[PDB]
Amino acid sequence: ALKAPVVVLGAGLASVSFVAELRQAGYQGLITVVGDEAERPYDRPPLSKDFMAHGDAEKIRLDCKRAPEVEWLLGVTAQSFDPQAHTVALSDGRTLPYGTLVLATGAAPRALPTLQGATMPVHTLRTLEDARRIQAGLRPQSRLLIVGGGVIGLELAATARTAGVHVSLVETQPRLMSRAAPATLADFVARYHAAQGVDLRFERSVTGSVDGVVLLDDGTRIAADMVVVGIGVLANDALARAAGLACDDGIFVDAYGRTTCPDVYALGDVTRQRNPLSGRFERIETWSNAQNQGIAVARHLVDPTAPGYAELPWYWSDQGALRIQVAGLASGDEEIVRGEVSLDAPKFTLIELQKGRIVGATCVNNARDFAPLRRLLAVGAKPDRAALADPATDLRKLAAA
Ligand SMILES: Cc1cc2nc3c(=O)[nH]c(=O)nc-3n(C[C@H](O)[C@H](O)[C@H](O)COP(=O)(O)OP(=O)(O)OC[C@H]3O[C@@H](n4cnc5c(N)ncnc54)[C@H](O)[C@@H]3O)c2cc1C
Ligand SMILES: NC(=O)c1ccc[n+]([C@@H]2O[C@H](COP(=O)([O-])OP(=O)(O)OC[C@H]3O[C@@H](n4cnc5c(N)ncnc54)[C@H](O)[C@@H]3O)[C@@H](O)[C@H]2O)c1
Repeated sequence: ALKAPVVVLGAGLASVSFVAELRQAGYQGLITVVGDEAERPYDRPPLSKDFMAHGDAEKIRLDCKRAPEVEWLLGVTAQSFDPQAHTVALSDGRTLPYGTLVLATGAAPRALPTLQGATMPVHTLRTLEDARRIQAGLRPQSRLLIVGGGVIGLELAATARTAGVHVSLVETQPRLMSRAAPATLADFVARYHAAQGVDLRFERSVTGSVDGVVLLDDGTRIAADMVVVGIGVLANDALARAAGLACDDGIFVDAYGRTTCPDVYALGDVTRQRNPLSGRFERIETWSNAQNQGIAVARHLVDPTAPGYAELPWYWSDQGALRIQVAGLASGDEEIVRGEVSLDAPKFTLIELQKGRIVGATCVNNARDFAPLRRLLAVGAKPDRAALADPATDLRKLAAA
């Protein structure tokens, strides 16, 4: 069960949500949190959004009030832990004893080889320090080159374009958001950005850089005042790999957050868990998972009677005039399109069914519909289809079932 003292490695959203719940759930023993970043815990979503505008870090901190009597060692790096001795080695020479150790060390932005040394600025966007460096070089008319058509990339493009900056983007795949988005949505998102002035380069990839210019695998090149790489992340599982835990670019855990090493748990971006919708193990790297999974695992540690994590995946993405929300899977048997798909009236909903069962949904500028659809997906609803394609009230249909 829950052996004290509790030691959490990492101080991001997963860590803060987990420790807050431990307390709320009634745990009153010792709790210590080790954060390598010398920063008061903050949320990352704003780093590519509003923060890029106001640059106010006090407007994006996380609320640790729900987590009383917790000692946060910020600026300190957990160098390793001994699972037999039940201790953690810190970078300041200290050692922390633990009864129950949690690894919520998240992940880190994948680096871009070829751009090794490329004279001009080259950043990744993961931290507040990153956010700050990039924000600086976002001077108007300047030229920004984004490598990666993922969510960080398109969110920065919108913010870069929204500030008089010029934007160019390179993607290796034939479409954007290849990772977790319906193709229907990607074609549109691509259409939207191109329309906002973004130079999209598909099936292209950066091969190098020679004096403030970038080389592409298409024999061509592109000039840029600053390059921001957004090509995915890698789990910060180095410590678990060394302590012999089971992992492969992410730590494997069950619905209780258990790793293959006794008394050691893991949550957040740093883990590969089961997707209840695809029945496959994968790394769910979303804000909702970071928070929801932390609480779930904390809730069960304090009370074994409580169920394991079961929340279904979903996430949002703010890209300029596009308020996107994607839940469940990106495809299935068929997809129903509620509303019209136009660059002028950007407002619509996509529903992904598998053999009649809703397995995913996408809401563009339509938050009213998201909540009910998540409810219907939550129960694998098998609603009409015709009533599902025409102006019916989902809140209601959801209410019916
Ligand atoms: C710019 C940006 C925008 C985003 N926007 C969205 C969005 O719109 N919607 C959405 O759903 N999600 C979004 N996300 C994703 C969301 O931020 C992540 O899902 C969430 O932060 C994952 O939390 P985490 O607790 O697992 O780990 P993280 O936040 O990575 O934190 C782990 C922490 O542990 C530290 N650490 C690692 N190793 C050690 C060690 N050995 N010792 C001590 N400390 C260590 C790390 O440095 C880090 O500070 C965004 C992310 C970024 C970066
Ligand atoms: N709105 C959101 O949900 C959101 C926003 C920002 C960041 N995040 C989180 O940030 C982390 C990483 O985000 P991300 O956007 O960098 O990654 P990602 O995996 O979402 O997207 C990376 C994109 O880069 C492309 N790519 C890969 N290698 C490339 C190369 N060499 N050149 C050009 N393109 C290449 C991929 O095909 C993919 O479309 C994840 O944990 C993610 O969930 C989420």
